[PDB]
Amino acid sequence: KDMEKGVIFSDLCNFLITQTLQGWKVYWAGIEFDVSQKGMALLTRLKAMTRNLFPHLFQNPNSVIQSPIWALRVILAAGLQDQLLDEPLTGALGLISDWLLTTTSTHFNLRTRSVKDQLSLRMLSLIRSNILQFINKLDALHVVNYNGLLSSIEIGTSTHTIIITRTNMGFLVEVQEPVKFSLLHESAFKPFT
Amino acid sequence: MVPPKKDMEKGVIFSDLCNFLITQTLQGWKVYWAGIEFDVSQKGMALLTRLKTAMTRNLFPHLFQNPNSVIQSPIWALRVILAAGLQDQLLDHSLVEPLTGALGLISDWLLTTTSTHFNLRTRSVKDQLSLRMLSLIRSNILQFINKLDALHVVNYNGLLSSIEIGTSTHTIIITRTNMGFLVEVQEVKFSLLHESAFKPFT
Repeated sequence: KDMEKGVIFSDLCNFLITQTLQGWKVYWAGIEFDVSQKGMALLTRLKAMTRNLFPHLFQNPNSVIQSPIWALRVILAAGLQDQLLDEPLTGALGLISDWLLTTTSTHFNLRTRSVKDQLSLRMLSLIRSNILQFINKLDALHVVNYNGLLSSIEIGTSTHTIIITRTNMGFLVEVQEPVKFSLLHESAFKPFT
Repeated sequence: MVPPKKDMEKGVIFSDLCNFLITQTLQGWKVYWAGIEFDVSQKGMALLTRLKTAMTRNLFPHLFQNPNSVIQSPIWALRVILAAGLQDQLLDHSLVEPLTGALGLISDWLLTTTSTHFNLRTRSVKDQLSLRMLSLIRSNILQFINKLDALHVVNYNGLLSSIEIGTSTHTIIITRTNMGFLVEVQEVKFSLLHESAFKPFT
């Protein structure tokens, strides 16, 4: 029983990052993601008419470009928030989501035992299948000339709003109530589609 | 003050590779190893136990007409298949890699014991477990499962229907049948893994 809990905790409460020749490989919840390093370049450069579509990002002194890793973390947090829309485990999902969203630590700490007692393979399996579903929901999106309703997903915590938008440059990701944003290349999700 | 990033990573990789986590479900078992989930059916043992006392009985007399063969669980079959995939991997590399020692030890553990935790106390090998290594392992296991999936069911004109992996110490044979994969180990033990376990990876 200690065994299962520890195995699950190792996978769910650590967000591993390793540098590769292409960018980074990330490992979380037993899923690998390859994150390309191309990104900050284009975004910071245009700070390609996508610019005009997002003036609040590219023409705003109070916007902050984040790394592609940040973009992935935000997306995973969003997937979790998306499962959250569905009770004692609800708080665990909440805490892990919060940790992914708002911190940059690679290891989830507080509150160790509380959350840990709820961890199981069944729960991790649900988390993984829901994450893959959310990814395919992102993949379902259409790149569209204008803003449009059909090219983005929005999830809204009590303390944050996450917008993920599919563009010609890949997945533009933004977090608001100031604004933080980044870009995740579509390649990161290619293995799951 | 707190374990460096590399030490947390090594711990996580150790936990994924050295725990074979087995849980009961309504359909059989769900196994978790190397960050990979497998749904294993508990069924099929009756068939085997009957045959052991057709074309199948004579096709595998060492299993079915041998009072000294021993039927194992499907979990054992999966363990043997994973062990075999690791041997397959380690044969493509050279001893000069930490990955070789690890693949070997993990494979021996999965293949020859039933324990669900592998007490790896060679600091040497543990200190070289990495996300790169685990990634290579996962890649190769899925590649191996795809080689198994592309086997034809044993047939009249000898279309490739099995894979054999030989160690200094064991011989592992995995054969495609109408009932899924018949797995055997000789130095005889055998079982059957229903093919649904591999369906998600096709």
